[PDB]
Amino acid sequence: FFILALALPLTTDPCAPVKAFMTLANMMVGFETIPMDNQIYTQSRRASAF
Amino acid sequence: SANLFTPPEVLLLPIDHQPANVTTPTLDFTNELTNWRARVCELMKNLVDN
Repeated sequence: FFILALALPLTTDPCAPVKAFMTLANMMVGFETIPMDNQIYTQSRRASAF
Repeated sequence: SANLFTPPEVLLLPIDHQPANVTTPTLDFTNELTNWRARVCELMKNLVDN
């Protein structure tokens, strides 16, 4: 997570911050929960899917 | 229908059944058995630190 957090802001991908957030969200499942949009893109999706 | 003590077409289960709504499953912790596991672990934790 540390590596990804430092690496992401240097890419040109507009959707980078969402992936940065979801990277921690994925690791944090079960420990700590948040509301997601729908049943497909749930909290346990691969962060790279967003 | 060969059922004897139950209505026809009926198949009894000892566990709550909640039909899935998606065909691309992901990890989920809102489960009947997951709650059981969590409760057992928490009881053991309350035991060890007594």
